[PDB]
Order: sequence, then structure tokens, then C-alpha cells
Amino acid sequence: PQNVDKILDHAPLFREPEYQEMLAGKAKLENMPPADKVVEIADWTKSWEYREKNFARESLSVNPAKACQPLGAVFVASGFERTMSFVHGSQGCVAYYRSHLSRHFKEPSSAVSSSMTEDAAVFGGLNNMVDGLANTYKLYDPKMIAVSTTCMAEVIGDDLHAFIQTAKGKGSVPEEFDVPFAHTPAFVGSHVTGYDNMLKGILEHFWKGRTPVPNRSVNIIPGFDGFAVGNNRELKRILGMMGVQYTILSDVSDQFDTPSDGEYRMYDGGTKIEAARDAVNADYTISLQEYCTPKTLEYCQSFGQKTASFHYPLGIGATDDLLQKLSEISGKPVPQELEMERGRLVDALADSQAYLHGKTYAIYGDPDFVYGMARFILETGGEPKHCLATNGSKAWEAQMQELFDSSPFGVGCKAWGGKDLWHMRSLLATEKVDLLIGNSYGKYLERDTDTPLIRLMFPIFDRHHHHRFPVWGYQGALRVLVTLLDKIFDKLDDDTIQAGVTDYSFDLTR
Amino acid sequence: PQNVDKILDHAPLFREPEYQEMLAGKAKLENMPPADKVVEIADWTKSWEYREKNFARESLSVNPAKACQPLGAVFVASGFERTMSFVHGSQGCVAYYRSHLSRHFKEPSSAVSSSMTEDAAVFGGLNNMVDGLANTYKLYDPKMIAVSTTCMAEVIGDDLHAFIQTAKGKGSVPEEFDVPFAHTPAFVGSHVTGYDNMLKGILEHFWKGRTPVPNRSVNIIPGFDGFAVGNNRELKRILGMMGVQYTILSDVSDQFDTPSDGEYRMYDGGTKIEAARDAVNADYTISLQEYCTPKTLEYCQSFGQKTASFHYPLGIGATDDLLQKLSEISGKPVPQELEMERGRLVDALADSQAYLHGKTYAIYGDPDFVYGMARFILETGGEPKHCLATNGSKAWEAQMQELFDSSPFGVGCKAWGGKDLWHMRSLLATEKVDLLIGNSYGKYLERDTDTPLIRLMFPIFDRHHHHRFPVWGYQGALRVLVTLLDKIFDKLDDDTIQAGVTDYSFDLTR
Amino acid sequence: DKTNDSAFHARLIAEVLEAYPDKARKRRQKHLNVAGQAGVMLSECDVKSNVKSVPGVMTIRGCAYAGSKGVVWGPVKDMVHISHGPVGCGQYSWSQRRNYYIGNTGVDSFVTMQFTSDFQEKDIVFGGDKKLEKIIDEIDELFPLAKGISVQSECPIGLIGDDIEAVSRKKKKEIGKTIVPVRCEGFRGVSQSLGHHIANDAIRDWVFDGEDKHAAFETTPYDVNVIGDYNIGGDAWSSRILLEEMGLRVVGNWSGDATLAEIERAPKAKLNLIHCYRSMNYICRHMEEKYNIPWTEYNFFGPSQIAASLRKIAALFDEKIQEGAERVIAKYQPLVDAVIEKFRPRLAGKKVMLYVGGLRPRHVVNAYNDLGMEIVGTGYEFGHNDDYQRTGHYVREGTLIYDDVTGYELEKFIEGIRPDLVGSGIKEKYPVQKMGIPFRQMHSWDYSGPYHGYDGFAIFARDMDLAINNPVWSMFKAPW
Amino acid sequence: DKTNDSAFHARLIAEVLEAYPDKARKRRQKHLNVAGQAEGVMLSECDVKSNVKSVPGVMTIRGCAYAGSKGVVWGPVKDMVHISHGPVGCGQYSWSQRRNYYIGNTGVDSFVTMQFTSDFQEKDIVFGGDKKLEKIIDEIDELFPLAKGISVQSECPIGLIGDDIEAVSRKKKKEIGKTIVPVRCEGFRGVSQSLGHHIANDAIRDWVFDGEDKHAAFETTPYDVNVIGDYNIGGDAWSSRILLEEMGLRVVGNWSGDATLAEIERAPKAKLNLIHCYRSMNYICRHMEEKYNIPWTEYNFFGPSQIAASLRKIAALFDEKIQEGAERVIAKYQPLVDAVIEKFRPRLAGKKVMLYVGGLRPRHVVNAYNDLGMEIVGTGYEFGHNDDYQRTGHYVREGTLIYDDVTGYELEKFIEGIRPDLVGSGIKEKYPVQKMGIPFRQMHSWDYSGPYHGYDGFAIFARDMDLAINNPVWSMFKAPW
Ligand code: ICS
Ligand code: ICS
Ligand code: CLF
Ligand code: CLF
Ligand SMILES: [Fe+3]
Repeated sequence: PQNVDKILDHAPLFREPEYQEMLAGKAKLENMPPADKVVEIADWTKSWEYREKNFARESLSVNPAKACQPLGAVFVASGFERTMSFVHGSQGCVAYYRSHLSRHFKEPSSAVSSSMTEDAAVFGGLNNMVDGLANTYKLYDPKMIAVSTTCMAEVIGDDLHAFIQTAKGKGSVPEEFDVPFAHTPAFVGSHVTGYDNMLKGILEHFWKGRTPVPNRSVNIIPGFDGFAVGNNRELKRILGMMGVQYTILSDVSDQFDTPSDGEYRMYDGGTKIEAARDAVNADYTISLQEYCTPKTLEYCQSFGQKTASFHYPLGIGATDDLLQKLSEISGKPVPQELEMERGRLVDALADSQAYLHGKTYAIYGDPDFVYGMARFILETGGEPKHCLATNGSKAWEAQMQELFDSSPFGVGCKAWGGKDLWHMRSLLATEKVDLLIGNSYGKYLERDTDTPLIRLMFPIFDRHHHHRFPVWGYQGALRVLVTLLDKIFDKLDDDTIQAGVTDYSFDLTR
Repeated sequence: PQNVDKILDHAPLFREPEYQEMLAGKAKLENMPPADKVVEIADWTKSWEYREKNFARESLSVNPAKACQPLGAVFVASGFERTMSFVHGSQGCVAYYRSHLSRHFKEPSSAVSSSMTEDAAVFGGLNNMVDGLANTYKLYDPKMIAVSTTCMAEVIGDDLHAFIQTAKGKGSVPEEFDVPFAHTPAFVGSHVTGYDNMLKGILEHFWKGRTPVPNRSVNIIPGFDGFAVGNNRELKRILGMMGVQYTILSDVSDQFDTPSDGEYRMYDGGTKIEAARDAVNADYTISLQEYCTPKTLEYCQSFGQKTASFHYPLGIGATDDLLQKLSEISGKPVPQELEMERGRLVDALADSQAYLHGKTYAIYGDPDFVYGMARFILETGGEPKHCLATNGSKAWEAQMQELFDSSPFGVGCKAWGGKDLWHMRSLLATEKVDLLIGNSYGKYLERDTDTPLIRLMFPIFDRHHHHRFPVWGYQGALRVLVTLLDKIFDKLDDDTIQAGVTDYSFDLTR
Repeated sequence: DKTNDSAFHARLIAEVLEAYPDKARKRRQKHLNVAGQAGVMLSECDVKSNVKSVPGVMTIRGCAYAGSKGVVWGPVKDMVHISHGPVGCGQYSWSQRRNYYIGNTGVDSFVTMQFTSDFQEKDIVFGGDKKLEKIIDEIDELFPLAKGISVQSECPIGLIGDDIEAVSRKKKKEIGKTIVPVRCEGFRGVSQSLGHHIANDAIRDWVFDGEDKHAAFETTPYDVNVIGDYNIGGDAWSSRILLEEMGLRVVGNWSGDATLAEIERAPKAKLNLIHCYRSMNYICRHMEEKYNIPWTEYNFFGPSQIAASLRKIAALFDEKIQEGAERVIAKYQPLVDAVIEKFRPRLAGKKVMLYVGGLRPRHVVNAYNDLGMEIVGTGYEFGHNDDYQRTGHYVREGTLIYDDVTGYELEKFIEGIRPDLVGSGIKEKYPVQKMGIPFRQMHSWDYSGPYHGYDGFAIFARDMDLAINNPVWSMFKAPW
Repeated sequence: DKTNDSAFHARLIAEVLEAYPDKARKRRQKHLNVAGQAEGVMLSECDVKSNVKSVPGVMTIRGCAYAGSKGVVWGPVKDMVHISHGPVGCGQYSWSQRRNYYIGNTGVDSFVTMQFTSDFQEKDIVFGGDKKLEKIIDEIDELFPLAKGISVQSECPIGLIGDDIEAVSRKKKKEIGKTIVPVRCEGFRGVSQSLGHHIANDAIRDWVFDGEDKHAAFETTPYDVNVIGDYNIGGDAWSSRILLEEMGLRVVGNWSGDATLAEIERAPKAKLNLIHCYRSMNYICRHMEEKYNIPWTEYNFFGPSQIAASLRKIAALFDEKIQEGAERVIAKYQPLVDAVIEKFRPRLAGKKVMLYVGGLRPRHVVNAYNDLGMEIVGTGYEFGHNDDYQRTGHYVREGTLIYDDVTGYELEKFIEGIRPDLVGSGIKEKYPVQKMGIPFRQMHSWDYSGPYHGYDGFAIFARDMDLAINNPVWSMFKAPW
């Protein structure tokens, strides 16, 4: 029963006898399979026979770990000064893009739709653009409107450039007002592709047909990042200590971490519009995530920028490599406070490596996260046995394989590009691993296969505020390290907490 | 059996059938109580009848949460520039003080003993001091030697001042060389008392009979702190942003977090010897932990310093109060970057408060930790039902009660001074709470009473590197917050992970 | 310090209308109003509804796919629901609606999963029907306990002229399991609403339109279907216990915790108890024409409505069921009394603004009143004229009413009114909290619930209390 | 850089001696030496003075007699409550830090991982603590009724203030009918943990053996042994026992890891004492040969060479049947030994190890390191006696650097100089050594791993030395700029 002194919400409530009895009663008329049949098919789904068939799939995706392009577009556009994402297309999309981001950051996510309906299939979506741009500009006072497209607008084939010019012709926005656009078709690639497409679209808008006035500064693109808030602050702290001349292109770190102080800030922070315009002058542009920027880096290359791309740098080596590149670009040495942070991270790893050596992992997410995570794992003596990226290409699989080959703890490790979490389930069932590194969808894999989850990948929906803390840098590597160790110790205490049976090993000191 | 492809260490190994069978065989000849008798007494130990008797104890301590004074002495002395703790007394003490600290920080802890043996009971310990000081000085090149006492040296009554002067007379150390001393009797108070006694001893050494040349700066004493490494760095960051003129008296943040880079640093960082000497000039001295400093603040008052003492400031209000006091002292306003951090912490708390409101806690540790933790809990809408401090006085119980009365979520709450973790066990057994905040000894309470532990108090032996991260400040308050939430969410997923029985509530988004 | 609420709300309407360009202003002016003056009607909520959203205004609405896959179909536990089109829609809608169910997920139920055709460019160019055929085979192999499959069409499907109905006909024969193609592409309609109508008509056309199939089912004079309770946080379970205790038999609850068998049998019942009028009156109207099964509206939010509902429903049967109603109302009185005594002192006099989809913006009001709280503003994402009509049974004159409200308008109305509570969705939550105003999600129940029924009412009150009467608000202003 | 090891070690001895004042130097010069040529078989002679006062202020690694008594001998006895008698310190620091494993419900039928203390205040120092102890014993009787006995582990003040804990123990044993063992293990006695051992052994004799025989009902066999001095570190004594049982012996009691008071009480009924830790418990084994005529033998279960030699040596004391069992056990575990050696010897052979532990392990583990191709280039004891150094020459090669009661200064300088591939010592040595870029494994706690004894142990031992030496962290010490 319910009780006002100790109120039972859904979780404990439906375990009470009256509901257990009513639910048993309901089950008798549900025509669901009998309990012996469920056990049979459950065990079968964890079998090798099933894994061969599951991996024989050609058409069906089940539990993919990726979103569609416009999510990436909204994300990247949200890291520019007072910029509103305008997704030309159907509006249900925008409800979803926003909800998804909000559930992850526990923050507002602002975006608007051109609200194309069925008629736009016959007449095209011009009026939606013209009217939409007008209303978005008047209501939400953006400095820039960043147009992307839903899959309906792509199939219909609307000419965005023409539409935007028509809109300016009719006075929807000032003639000189900034309306960069990009095609972001959901049926190509994923959200990382939309990050790239929208970012190029923005840069092309400000750079088209200009001649650089070269400077020695570096543009840094962080890419699609669940940990954007802490990571970008760590990045800035690092760059500041080194004294590097830089511009971050797309910084959502303030936008998705505004204070609760009586005012709601629709926009906050961002790459300044003027800095985006002067970014064409930089001699370098580095991407922290290759797979978020290939089109954008090619475009930067078209203005004679030298380009470098990393893979979500996590841990000692990856950070070292980033710092060395920054040092090569800026001419500035790595300062002693950063060697200390480094030496202290090494110290943590050395103190704790008995618990990491030999551990086996499954890892999934965006291709760059997975590379960078797997690499960090190898530094610890761990084995990234099952690496998986639904949005991972063959070129990625080759890069992963090169990473595996660089270390003796790589023997046996595989990278599964274009596979999904139903595939991952069969891996975890048949070739057990100690730990799963992924995102909140991975809780279902924890449930189905008794493989504990560590959340280091977008989206994190069932934990709060992890995004506020870095994973990049030496500081961030230490957080990751402690996050692993905490999951590991803890599993050790749970393995040894049963009095007189297992608690011989319940050590006070570990 | 054992197997070289998957090696079984102690935990899985003794669960193998052959060892289970051999252990059953051993048990038959152990003459231990039969299993029905164990169940009977176990249940009895969790009863109210037992709790009345357990609380009727007058002489026996079981599982106290405190150490003895010299630990606090060694700790505080280790936060001065190239300072070696010299504990005059028996040497087994020093092995223990060092091991205890090392197991917590995963770091070296350096300290020496005068190595008093039985004969010192009849002849006194002079030669031990003279010879000891000589050898410590020549071998370990300290800038200062900080003498404390083990309980044997106290009982024997050695005159430390005389002995140290005799030592200088015989050329053990240079005449002007700094050898502050303090009586640190294990049989009075606890480790917090030795922190106070040794710190006073050090200050008295440099201050005795001098006249201040007043300045507007503030001496800050952090006290005995398991999180000294992150906290002192957070403290310094805050003070820097505010532009306060300060001196930290005893800063072990570098000493217990040296890098692993090929050199072993016996000493690193610390309050400079000169700054300790000029600290007498400050108009203010604030202690961040009252119960670590009453003798030291009284001494500072004897040079006309104004003093303030806090209770391990955790969360919004306590940090606000510290910042305001700093602002009052320095004349400088709180800068906007700190209002942002504050506003962001408030935002985290508001986003997440559904999971904190109504939660009930048991909390134990040093008196100031417990106060500060309980206070933070009340900000979240939690109830600090069982607060306990083995080293907590009646004056502390009154202060805790004033804290409880300040908020409607304090109604049930009690503060149990001078009780131990066996007492706490009976509280947890009879009046269940959601969560236990303590130290690693609390894992035994997790085992005995199914109350999950959160480790925010010295010592943390079974987790690694938590000390590297702050709990003070707005940043630290956000870590604590996320540490609570994470424990709460793990627990929610564990309550709901059993397929078809409890997983109706296994929400993807929380 | 002092205001007149009707006139202050009319001012707030005028303020927000000034921010629009003239074209958008003319379209929006008919969606905003103050309730005028007129069981019983308290007020008249005269506002235009269920038309195009205006472009670029930051509407809160979803699409027909949400209404069909997310709302009606996705909760059916023993079917695989194919999100047909590119990966997006099925990712965003994966496990976000807390339409609870008992099952082994992946094995005998498929709710908290994404099944998708993951359209690539080749699929847009050459069509996706050959892909769907292959998909269905692959589902049949790998999820053999699935009693059926639905094909939830995302935007491209209709735009490229794919024939999913041909495929469904073809594969139902081939595999002997029901296949339901739904034309819930987002470009259809203006909102989630049409997704409901389309989905309801898909139930009629591909589930009811078939053989036998449960001729073995024993009936009683007390058999009902509960239509349109999607079991949010177990809402339908805490509704069902009361209906059973009153003496009814619940043949099927649509569609929370529902199996295909339960839905298939709905024609065998004597009466449809419709909770969510908006999402499922369509199938109830069909069920009155074809089978002669009448429907009735009820409401299980708060003790007033639950009592009135239990009595209204029981009056449709006989003495025996009427006595059970009174027994259920009497049984739960100590609980109701205990909740009211604990929480009404803490909440009475507090002002609430609401914004939800198509039912809750009126349906929860009475439960707020049972705790002494007043609703000063309410509104629907996708209500129809008949939902606004019914809103006047619940809100007082002077209540600010807003249909398909914009981010701009809603922010300005919340800033102006400063209610004690806002009840709306995930995209509204965080800005409102940032303004220093308590907020409780009225879709997901903020990961709590149930709120339906008596066991629900306690939890509902606890939740509104814990959001409003919390120490966090006093700490917004820094002390300097 | 080429070197001669014996002469390099002698140089390192000279370097460190130069850092001391003359008085400390004269005392320390006799504790440091290089193993000479020899005067089973003796490999070398480890001529070093031992078991005397530590020099003040030098950063000795030694503990006190309370460690030796409460921490080492007594505290592992599972079904007794051990009172740490004096102020709160000693019992806090020693609480659950030695991994002397046991099966029990802790708090209920066993009391190992707990601190029981009299928590001496100033009133207790001034007016004596005996009245407090009496009250404490009553309180233990009430609240831990399944405790079959109580020990009173004296901390420094007890003897200094003239408290009579023996009077109290006599009085309360009559009053509550449960054994009470007062131990005079105050830290001011002796020079180290060693005297704590002798004192604790003599307390077993005087307050457990000295009583009405509690077990006249015990059925004996010709194959009954006690295992004496294996404290079950990470389950070491359990992996030792399975081999002794499989060989055909019956283990009456294992002292004192996983031990009950009953098992200890019965030790006189056995036919033979198998002593592993010679240092801690030869005392009670000598008593048991004089009083009961039960002979003792030394064995060693670190690594396959020693385990085989030990199983055979022990079996040769019985008959044909037990000798055949030895061979069966050695044969049974050969595939395991072979597998460990093939996996891990290639990864460890040729690597140089320095050791420093208490009283047994500094020699006893050497042969297991050699079974993996590793050489010991330095070893030493906290509190070894002359007879431990004597026996060390059965294990270490000539030219091994030997250090008794080594100082922090000396040990740091020897590790910096030798740069071994591994150091095996304690918690207070671990972290500095890792900071120097040198792998380290704890040779007391087994770094929270184990067991290392026996065959099942040897696998885990090899895994652990491999994972500390052969891991990627070392290559990352030098930053790439
Ligand atoms: S179905 Fe409708 S928007 Fe009636 S689409 Fe929506 S689970 Fe709302 S006001 Mo989300 S017509 Fe249900 C609804 Fe109401 S998803 Fe839920 S809360 S009672
Ligand atoms: S008892 Fe002794 S110091 Fe023989 S006091 Fe010490 S668990 Fe050492 S070398 Mo810690 S004489 Fe045991 C020992 Fe050896 S605690 Fe352990 S490892 S084999
Ligand atoms: S109205 Fe259309 S049915 Fe509705 S939710 Fe939008 S797409 Fe889908 Fe967007 S999110 Fe991406 S771009 Fe196409 S696939 Fe899915
Ligand atoms: S040689 Fe003496 S028996 Fe040995 S460990 Fe030292 S005290 Fe104890 Fe120190 S730690 Fe404190 S001061 Fe006394 S109480 Fe316990
Ligand atoms: Fe937020």
C-alpha cells in the first residue's frame, strides 16, 4: 500500500503485494510467451549461433549509437555568439534535437523550425524560409542565423541560397545580416557529418572569396562533444598556460552551462562573429576530432591553412601529442606547471596500475571518442577488445587497427565500424569483458550481459553534470582514471561484501 | 583450480570447489559457533535491545573514528618548507603514522623517531634527542625539525625545551636552526588536537617575544584534511581570483602530490619558513576547522590578531560565508567569475534536487567535517539524521544542534559526540537511512547494515586519488554534489536492473 | 504589489503580440486569450486551434511520428516498431516516454529499443521497400517472440512514393504475424495530433480488420477497455487497481503495458473508459459504430475526479458496481485525508501555470485544486476545439489561455506572472528554473509517478511540494 | 656502463656511511655488508650485526613490540577480541592493515578487522587503567558473547604506569569463564617487532597451554601436524594447506592466520610442527619440543623449487605413504608450474631485484624469484637475528648487498645506485621507489593481491611481478620534449 510517511513512487510501489497480484492477473490474459520459452530465447540470444546470425544482418539496425546530421548542426551552431539554429524542414525534428541536448546537459537548448508541412512537398518551402527567418530574427534577436535542413527539405530539394536571398529581398532580415546555411541530410552519415557540414557552411559564409592576411594563430575545432563544457575550459586553461594565440571555432561551453541566478540566458558565450571572420587569417586549423571536420579542414586547406586532426585526445600520449603540436605552431615551450600536471598523472597511473593491467573493455561511440578511449586504455595495460562505432568507416577501422598494433595489449582487439548496440550485445555475451565504456544506452547492455557501464560518451541521460568536468588534458585524464578505478574498486567491494562467504577479501586498504 | 590464461587471485580463487571443500573441512574442527547461533546473535546485534546496551557502554571503545595526536602533528609539520617531523618517543609510532598517511594519499610520508627504548624509562630520553636531532639534520637536510611526542615520552615527562637546547650545545644542529616542539599526548583528545598543539608549537617558536609590524594580510589554517591536495589548490585559486593578501600556514598540497618523473622529492612545497616568521604581522588568522586550532587561535589572539573559525566549508552557504569574510578582510569585492561558479552550482542543485530532497544520511568523522557535511546536506533538502564524531565534544553537539534548528530538514537529527562506529552500527540498524558519509572504515557499516557508503573523510584507503580533487569552494561543492548523485543513481539502476521483475523503472533518462 | 489578473493577462497578450512581425501577429492573436465566462462550465476558453505552427517562432510541437510511434504504437510491448526512414527519429524517441511495461526487453518485448531501416542515400534514390522486406525477415529471425511488427513512417517514405502497404500485405502472408504500416510521416498534419488519428485508423484497418481470433475468450457483464492511458510511470497500473477493486475487468489498457492480444480483443468488451480523449476518441467512435460499444470520459487525477469518475462509470452498470465505487472511495479516504493534511498547508494559495499536449492541460487541474493550488495559465500544444471546450469545465474565468504557444510568448508570460510552479515539458524546464521559478515536468512526471489514482495522488503532492518548498530558491541571490 | 657488483655494493656502503655523523656511522657500519664466500648448501655468508637498538633520528622502517604481538601473532586469531590497551592510536593504525585473512561473520563470531580499545584518557594515565579494563571485559562479554576469549595487548603507557593486567586477567577469567591473555607487548620493550613475537609466544604458553586441557575428546592420526607461522596473507595459508592435505596430512591448526583459539589450544596433540615463519614462532616450537616432545621442521612454500623440496623433506619425516603423496602433489601441479614458467620466465629472466622485509621473506622469497630467472642483488631484514642472517646464505649469491635495519637514507641511495628492475618491500618504501621510475611490489601486503604461497600462489606471484615491471607506465615518465 501507499503511505504518506514513507511515500512509494513507481519503483518500490509496483513491488507491493497488491500490484504484484494484479500484475500476475493481467499477465494471465496477455498471451505473452510462457516463462520457460522466455528463458530459452534469452539464453539463445546470448549464444554464438545467434551472434553469427545477428552479425549476418544486412538491412536492420537495432539500437544504433548515432544520431542524424541536424543534431550536429544545431550543436556546432550553438557555439557561436548569439547564434540561433534554424532547421529548414519539419518541426518535429527540432523538438527532438532540443530535447536530446537538454536531457544530456540538463540545460535549455534553443532552436527553431521553418515548420514545413505537406504543402511544401508540392509548392516547395520558400514561404517557410522567408516568414521563418523574419520571425526568428524579430523574436529572438540573434546576431547570426545558421540554417540546416531536415530530411524532408532535402528530398524536396529546396535551393537554400536562393531562398535566403529572397528572404533578404523581402526584408525578413537586414541585407548585411549573417545567414550561413548547409545541407544536412539525415540519410548521409550521422550527427558528426552535420557538425562538419554546418561548420563549413558557417566558415564559407564568412570566408568566401577573401584573401587572408596571414597571422601565426591557430583555429581549434573541438567537434561534437558530450563533455564540451569541461573540455573547452580545460583546453582554454592549457592554451593560456602555454600562451598560444588561438581561436576556438564553435565553443558551446558557456551556452550549455549558464547559471541559475534569476535570469534565463537564451544565448551565452560562443565564438565571436568577428573572430569567425578573422579566422580565415590563421595559418593553422586543428580539429580535435577527425571525423567531425573532414569537409571543414578541406575548406580551410583551400585558404592555404595547414591542418592537423586528432582523435579525442585522452590520456598521457594523446595530450603530449597535442601539446607538442601546439608548441610547434606557437613557438612556445610547454610550461613547467603543465609538466607537473603531467608528472602527477603519471604518478596516479603508477600508483594504481595493478588494478588496470589486464582489464578488458568494450568501447563504443563516435569514431574519435572510441579511438581516444582505446588508446588511453592501452596506456593503462588494458585491452580494448570490442571497439565499436556505428558511424565508424572502414578508414576508421584501419586507423584503429594501427593503434592496436602499436601496443602488445592490442593483440586480439577489433574495431567494428557500422555495427550497433544489438551487435555489441552479442559481443559482450560471447566474449565477456570486464567493463563497457559508452553512453546511457549502454545501460541496457549492463542489464542484458552483466557488463558494468562507465559513461564517457554522448549522451549521458541517467547521470547529472558529468559534462561539467573535463576528460581532455592531463587533468581530464586523471578524472577518467579515477572514474575507471572507482568503477573497478566498488565492483571489488561488491564481489567481497557477503559476510562469511566472500568477505575474506573485503580489504580496508586497496 | 588455478589457470595461467585467467589467473585467479585470492578473491575468485578461494571460491573454487576444492578450496570450498577444504574450508568446510577446516570448519568442522574450528569449534566456532553453529550457523543457527550466528544468525541468532547477528540479528540480536541489529536489535533495539542491543542498541540500548551498546549505548550503555562506559569504558570500551569499538571501531572509533579518530587517531591520536602525533598523527596530527606529523600532518601539520609536513606542510612547512623542507620540514621533517621528529617524533620524540618510541619508533613503532612513526612506522604507523607514516603508513597511515601513505595509504591514504598513495604517497611517501617522511618522519623520524628519537627511538626511545625501555632504558629511557629509568634514565630519560636526552641522548635520543641529542643523537636523533644530529642524525636527522645531517642525513635529511631539513630547514626545520618539528618535534612532537609519543605517549611514552609524555608519561616519562622529558623536558623537550631543555633537551633541544642541550642538543644545540653539543652541536647536533646549528645554534640558530629551527627546532619547534610540542607536547602531543595520545591520551588527550585526538589527531586534531596534535595538529593544534604542533602548529602552536611552530608559531610560538617563530613569534615568541616579537612585536608585530601590522599588515592587512590574513593567515589561513586549513586544518587536518584528507582532501588537502585539491582543497588547498581550490583555496588558492579562489584567493587569487579575489586578490587577497594571505599566508597559508601548513600547506601539504605539494608534499602529498609530488610527480612520478624519475626523481623522488622527500620534501616539496610548504609554507615558507620566512612566511611563517612574518605571519605574526598579519591582522587576521582564520581557521577553516575550529576543532583543529583552538590553542593556535588563542595564541594568535595573544599577538592581537583577530580570529574567525569555520567548520570545513562545504556547499553554497558555507562558501558564501568564507568569501564574505575574506572580502571584509581584504576590502576586495567577490569577482564575477566566482559569482558565475556559484550560480552554476545553484543550477546543478536545482536540476538535480528531486533526487536529493528527503534523502536521509548518517555522517561521521572529525567534528568540523561532520558539521560542514551536515550543513551541505540540509541545503539539498536532506536530513543528517545520525551525525557522529568520536572526537566530538559537548560544545560541538550544541553547535550541531544550532545547525539542525536552522532548517526544517533538521527535525530528527542528533549529534553523537564521543561515540564510535560500533555505536553507529546500532543507529544504522534500528533507524535506517539512505546513505552513509564517512571514511573507509565505514565499509564495514555498509557490509553490516546495507547502508551504501560515500567516502568524504580521512582516511580513504580503498579508493585512489580522491584527495586530488577539491570539496571546498563552489567547484568542490559541485564535486560533492555529483558524488552524491552518482551514488544515488547507481543505486537506482541497481534497484531496477532485474529484467521482467524490476526493470519497468530502468529509465534511460533520470 | 496589487493586480487584476484577467486584465494583467490581457496586457501580457498584448505585450507579446507587439514583438511579432505583422504577418505572424495576425496568425498568433487568435491563439491567445483570457478565459471569459460561458457537469458544470466554470469559464470559456475561446482560442483558435489545431492549425499550422508559424515558421521560426520556436513552437514546442512535435510531429505525427511522435503521435504515432512515440505515443500510440511504441508502447505496445510485444511488437517490434520499425522507425522507417533515417536513424534520427527513432534515436531521439528511444526510451524517452516512460510508458512502462513488464517484460524481458529484447526477448519478449521491444519497447525500450530502436529498430530502424537507417535510410542511406541509395534508399532515398532507389526506394526503401526492398530494404523493408529484408528487415522484416531479419526481425522474424532475431526476435521470434515478437507477435507483430509496425512500420512507423518517417518523413522521406511518403515523399519518395514507397509502398509500405504492399510490403505489409506481402510479408504478413509470408511470416504469419500482423504487420501494421503507419503513414505517420512528420510532414502530415501540424503536430502530434494527426499521428494519433493515423495510428488509430491503422489499428482499425490492420488489427480489427481480420479473423476470429480469440473466439475462446470468456466474457463478463463487467468487461471494460481502458483507452488512452499510456502508463506513464505506472499511471495505468495505479488506475487499474481501482477499477478492478470496484468490480470491473480490464480486458485491455491501450496502450501502456499493452500486448497485441489485448488490443485485438477490445471489440469483446462492454464499455470503453477513455482517459486520453484526444489521442484515442477516434478508435472509440469506430468501436461505437461497428461493434455497439459505448465510450465514456473519465479522469483519475486527484481525489475529486477519481471519486466522480468511479461513480460516473459505476452508474453505467448496476447496484453491485455502484457499491464497489463507494467501497473504493471509502477505502482510500484515510490516504486522501493524510495527503491533504500533510501537503495542502504547504501548497494552498500557490499559483500554477501549465502547458502540455492534448489532455493534461485541463485534466490535472482538479488535483492541483485538491491541494489548494490555482491554475492561472494553461494551454495545449495540439488541442482541438473540443479540448478547449472541455477546458472550461476546469479553469476559472481570467485564466490565461495559449494554444501552440511560442518560446517567446511562454517566457514572457512566465516572467510576468511569476507563478509558484510551472508544469510543462523538458524543453521548458531548465529556462524556467533559471528564472528562479519551480518546475515539474507534466509529461514525464520528472522521472517520478504514478500520478493517476489514489496511490498516485500522494506522489503527485510530494513532488509539487518538493519542487516548490526546497532550500535551493533562497540561494539564488548571492549575499552581496 | 660496465660494473663489478660486489665492489659496487661495497662502494655504495661507503658512500652512505659518509653521510652520518661519526657516532651514528660507527653503529651503522656493522649493519651493512656484501655477502662473502661461504665458510642444504651455503651459497654465501651474510655477515652483518643484527637485532640491536635502532639509531635515533635515522628513519628506520621498524615497528614496535605491539606490532609484533597484536598486529602479527594475536590479532589474526579470529574468535578472540583483541583489546588494544592504552590510547586510541596503535589500534587505529593497525586496524585491518595486515591482510591475515579469515572466514567469519565479523562483529558476531570473529573480531579481526575491528579495533577494540580502552581509549586511555588522562584520568586513566594518572589513576591507572585496571578498573577500566575490568569494566571493558564485562562489556565485551555482554556485547560480543560469541568471543571464545580476549587478549589484552599492552601499548606503551601500561607498563610505565604500573598497571597490573595479569591480576585483572586472572580475576575475570574466573568471573566470565573465557580465556584472557594479558600480553606485555608495550612498544618501549625490545627494539622492533621481534620481542613482540617472543612475548606473544610466551603469552600463548603461559595463558593458553597452561590450563586444564579443553579437548580430551580429540581423535588423533599419525599424520597430524600444526602449521606454525603462516599468517594467511591474502590466503597464503589456505593455498599451503591444500597441498599438505593432498599429500595426506591433517592440519590440526594453522598459527595464526584463520586460527581459532580451539586450534591453538590443541596444538600439543599434534605429531609435528611445520614452521614457516621461523622468526615469529620458533620460540613456541622450542617450548613444544621440550614440554610435549613434538619436533619441528622448517619449510618454505615460495615457488616450485622450495615447495617440492619442502613437501619431500616433510614427507621424509613420516612414511612411504606420505612420501608417495608428496610426489603425487608435485606431479599434479607440474603442468601449472610449467605453464607459469613458459608464460612469465621469458618476460622476467635476467632482471635484478632488491628486497627489504621483516624477519622471513627477505630470504624466503628468493628462490621463487630464481624460478622465474630473476636475481636478488640486495636483501635485508627490519628485525632479523643472527640466525636469520645465517640462513640467508642458503639463498643469496656472494656479492649480494646486505643491510640490517636499513635507514631511509641508505635504502634510497642503494636503490638509486643499483637501479634494480624491481624492489620488493613495504608501504613506506613503495611510493618513493615508483617515483624514481623503478617498479615496486609490496612484499608484506602482496600489494592487495596473493596468495603467493604454494602452487596456486606461484602463478599469482609471477603475474604480479610481470605486471609491475612490464607495463607501459615506465616508458611515459620522460615527457617527449
Ligand atoms: S497521449 Fe498525448 S504531450 Fe494524451 S501526445 Fe503527449 S502520455 Fe502529453 S498531455 Mo507528452 S494527449 Fe498522453 C500526451 Fe497527453 S506524450 Fe503524453 S504527456 S495524455
Ligand atoms: S610474521 Fe613477520 S614484516 Fe614472519 S613481523 Fe612482519 S606476515 Fe614480514 S617478513 Mo610484515 S617475520 Fe610475517 C612478517 Fe615476516 S607482518 Fe609479515 S610481511 S613472515
Ligand atoms: S518531422 Fe520527420 S518524422 Fe518527425 S522527427 Fe523529424 S525527420 Fe522524423 Fe529530423 S530527426 Fe533526422 S532529419 Fe529526418 S531522420 Fe528523424
Ligand atoms: S610504540 Fe607505543 S605501542 Fe607501539 S605503536 Fe607506538 S604508541 Fe603504540 Fe604512538 S600510536 Fe599513539 S602515541 Fe601512543 S597511542 Fe598508539
Ligand atoms: Fe541546468
